[PDB]
Amino acid sequence: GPGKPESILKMTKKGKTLMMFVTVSGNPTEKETEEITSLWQGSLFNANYDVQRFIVGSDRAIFMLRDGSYAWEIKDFLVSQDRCAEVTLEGQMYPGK
Repeated sequence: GPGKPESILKMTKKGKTLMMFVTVSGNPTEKETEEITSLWQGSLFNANYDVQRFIVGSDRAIFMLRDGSYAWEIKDFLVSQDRCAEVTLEGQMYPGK
């Protein structure tokens, strides 16, 4: 919600491609993976954002964000929906962990 790191996206700006690796563990298998990957990255493209989102493993998902203006709202959805496990942003020292 309000604790989304606005600092990094507005300070970097110019549409910096930030890849985000998400660990997801409501299901300690690929079930949360599948749930999240298909529903989210399906809607991640359905809401026409310019991103690449991947099935990267059992209890591992990604949303590779590009426009520099939408990732941490998505982060809020994650931990409201994947049960709530782990978000890892790309870059050095994220002030919103």
